[PDB]
Amino acid sequence: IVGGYTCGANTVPYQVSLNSGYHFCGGSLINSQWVVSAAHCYKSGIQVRLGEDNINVVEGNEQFISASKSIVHPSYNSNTLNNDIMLIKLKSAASLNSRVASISLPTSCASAGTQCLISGWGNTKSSGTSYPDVLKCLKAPILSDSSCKSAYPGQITSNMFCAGYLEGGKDSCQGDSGGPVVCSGKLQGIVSWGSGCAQKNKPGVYTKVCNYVSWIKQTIASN
Ligand SMILES: NC(=[NH2+])c1ccc2nc(C(=O)c3nc4ccc(C(N)=[NH2+])cc4[nH]3)[nH]c2c1
Ligand SMILES: [Ca+2]
Ligand SMILES: [Cl-]
Ligand SMILES: [Zn+2]
Ligand SMILES: [Zn+2]
Ligand SMILES: [Zn+2]
Repeated sequence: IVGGYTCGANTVPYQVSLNSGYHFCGGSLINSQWVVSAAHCYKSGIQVRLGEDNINVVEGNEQFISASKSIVHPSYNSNTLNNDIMLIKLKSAASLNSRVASISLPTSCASAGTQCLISGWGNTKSSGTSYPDVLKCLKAPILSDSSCKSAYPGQITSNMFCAGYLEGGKDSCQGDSGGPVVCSGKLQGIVSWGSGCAQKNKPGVYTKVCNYVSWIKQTIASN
């Protein structure tokens, strides 16, 4: 997250860190046995770490649980990143408390202008590399689909939306991938892609979760 702030320990209790020996992607807890992340974060051998703040220090509120199964969206296209969403089932149910909580799926899609909260442990430098150990946050508004499409001609589909600032300076970045974009108490997006990080007129592009609620509900009930 570039141009954001330190969230505060466990202030985003639904945020997860996907670890395969190191943190490589974020995710959101949707109920005690399932996590939603991005399909471009798919790997075999994932351990889900809940209640994290500093990912290099065990502070006492963590739960490390291995995944029993991963399900990449049937229509995920790795070249265009269309349908960039995947579900991860935990081997054991997580224990929900104040530090570990699930986030609600949306009942409708959010409007351009709505302010959201994006969080993650990804790179914090636009022109540089600095990976933080504690969770960073960023408040950003959903942009109109026209500014999103004019920034990425022929690359945005109906399953994606842009959020951020066209002036540059604030954005999610590599490492934040698969993590949450929460607007009005609902999970509306998943960190997917963008051009570099925090560049002017290159906002971040997010998976539009409201288009996948039936697929999510149907898949978790059958797995
Ligand atoms: N397991 C891997 N090998 C892997 C996982 C995630 C990755 N993610 C990128 C990436 O290259 C990448 N993820 C991004 C997310 C947001 C933005 C943004 N500017 N908003 C830019 C991004 N670039 N490479 C990745 C490789
Ligand atoms: Ca920790
Ligand atoms: Cl640790
Ligand atoms: Zn990359
Ligand atoms: Zn990524
Ligand atoms: Zn990139």
